Amino acid sequence: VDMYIERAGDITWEKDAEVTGNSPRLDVALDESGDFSLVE
Amino acid sequence: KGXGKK
Amino acid sequence: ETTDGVYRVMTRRLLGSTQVGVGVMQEGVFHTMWHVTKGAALRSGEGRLDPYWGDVKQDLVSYCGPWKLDAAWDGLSEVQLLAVPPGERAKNIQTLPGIFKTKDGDIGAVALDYPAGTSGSPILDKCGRVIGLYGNGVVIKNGSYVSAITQGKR
Repeated sequence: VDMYIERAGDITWEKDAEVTGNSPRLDVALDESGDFSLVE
Repeated sequence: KGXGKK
Repeated sequence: ETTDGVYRVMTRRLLGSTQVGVGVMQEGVFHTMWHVTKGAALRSGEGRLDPYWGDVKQDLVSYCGPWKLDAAWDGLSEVQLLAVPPGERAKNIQTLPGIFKTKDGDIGAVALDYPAGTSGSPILDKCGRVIGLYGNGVVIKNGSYVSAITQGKR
């Protein structure tokens, strides 16, 4: 009832895409609730 | 992440 | 409508029309993250999509059929987040994933920050394949956001 979906695009790789973000390597734990946390 | 992780 | 592609997940219960997340339609199945829908049925026009599979710990859910997305990051190449932010056109962002190292193995992660309602946006490889969904992550000593590349099992 409550939620509905609306199409927003094709799923395609874009040649000229903006490139950004870094590439951190992180020790994490995943708990039973599906939450990631940073490990000491 | 808006505050959060989600 | 059931055409393959990326979709906004909207609700009219709160103020106005609000985007709570995003998902992928492929092979007749709709894929999003669990925390977007909490497993609720979804409307697609005058049709209905009922949940078929989900798992809170993976933070994933599929509608109308089993999870269909099985591509995986190759561990080496740049990827593209097809971000669909609330109220904004879909935009491709290319990035080199980092890595979440866990007790049960390593998963790709993308260090890109978007509004919460962007949850479920697909992450793609250079072949256009969905290698996972954006929006289950952590916040680092910086205060910045890093999302796992969350992929299911087919």
